[PDB]
Parts: sequence; C-alpha cells; structure tokens
Amino acid sequence: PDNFYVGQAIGNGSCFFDSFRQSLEQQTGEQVTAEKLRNDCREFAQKNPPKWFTNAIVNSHDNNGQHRSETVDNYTADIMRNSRWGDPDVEGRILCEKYKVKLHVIENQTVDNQDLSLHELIDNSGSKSAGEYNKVDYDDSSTVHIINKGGLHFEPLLDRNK
Amino acid sequence: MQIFVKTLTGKTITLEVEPSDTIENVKAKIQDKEGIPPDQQRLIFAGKQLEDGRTLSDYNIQKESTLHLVLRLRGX
Repeated sequence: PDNFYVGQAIGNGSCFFDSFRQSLEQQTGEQVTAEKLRNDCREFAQKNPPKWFTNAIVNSHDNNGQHRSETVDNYTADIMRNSRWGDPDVEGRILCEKYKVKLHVIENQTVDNQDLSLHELIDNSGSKSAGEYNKVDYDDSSTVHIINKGGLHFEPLLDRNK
Repeated sequence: MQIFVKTLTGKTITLEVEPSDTIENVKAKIQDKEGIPPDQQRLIFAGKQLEDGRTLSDYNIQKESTLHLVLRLRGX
C-alpha cells in the first residue's frame, strides 16, 4: 500500500477508462486503449446483457440526488462518446469480467466533517466495501487500482516500483 | 429493530433490521426502499465504512443508530 502513488489520467470524460487502462498495463502487462475499453462495454451491452446491467443504467443515483437513466439500445451508442463517463459499478464490473481482474477504487468522501478514504473492491459479480476484513491485495497482479478524490475525476493508482 | 440512514442530501430513511443482518442485506433493504443498487452504496457508522460480509452486530450497531449512506463517486 505504501509504494502506491496517484498518477495522472487524461482530462476528458474518458478518465475512468484511462485510469483503468494505465493500472491494467502495470498489473497485467496488457496494453489496451481507452477506446477499446469503451468498445468492450458496447459489446457487452449488445450481446444479450444480463438483468443487472439493464437495471443499473436505468437506476443511477449520486450524492447530489441527480437520477440518470437510459436504455440499453441507447447506451450502445452513448458509451462510445468521450462525454459518457465510466462508472466503477457498471463499466468497472464489465471490464473486470472481460479482463479477469478485480478493481480496487479509493473514494474520498466527507461525513460529519470527517474526511474518509473509502475502499471498494469490484469484480465480475459486483462490488464490496473493503477494509480490515475484506482486504485489498496490493501484491496481486490481477487487482487494478484507481482513485476518485471527489472532484469528478478518476486517476490511476500506480506502483512506483514499476 | 429500527435504525436510521442519513444521506448527504439530508434524507432520513428508516429501516427494520436485525442484529444478524449483513451489510449486504442492509444495502438490499435500501435498494428496496430507495431504488439505489447496492453497488452504488457505501454505509458509514462511527467514522468507519461497514464491510460487506459483516453484520450489524459485528459493528455494535444497536437500535436507533444512524448510519450514513454515501454513494459511488462519478468522474470524467
């Protein structure tokens, strides 16, 4: 955990995919473009996706109370736009299934004036809040790592050793 | 027993839970009431994130406790 630093992602709406891309390259060695990751999500949505996916994209909530909703058919075009942000709980789950990895997300949130760094572990079956009992494995080559400091931008969390 | 869940938007949700309920069960109960998919949810109590696979009793959460619900961060 100590040897990880916050890297840099591109400054457009592809930062989720760009963060995933950089961490995947260091951890698994596979080089994939952000655009290919978006195509991976388009292909998932086109190929008879499961009910969890249809339900997620019509029920997106956030801390501001903005409800977002779209159909699967519209998602297949939308997910290819750079303007369409990637979510760890939807696109992250899809890419975890595709690349057989787990996705570690750090989220900086504040509750009752207490800053917290929240740890989440996503895989092909969903997302779990992680910490002392569900531990993040920082030596696992098949875990990728990203951080969201709460300023509407994802960055990769990289290993300074490599 | 009855517990409360407070969002960052200021909404208070009441839930009927048991001490043996897992954190997963509590998030599913929030999905049932609010439509929020569990994977978008995080629950905070006494300054700590509650881990899936543990129970309310594991965290000494008793009747009339208020948990804090914060949601997945978007970005980008």
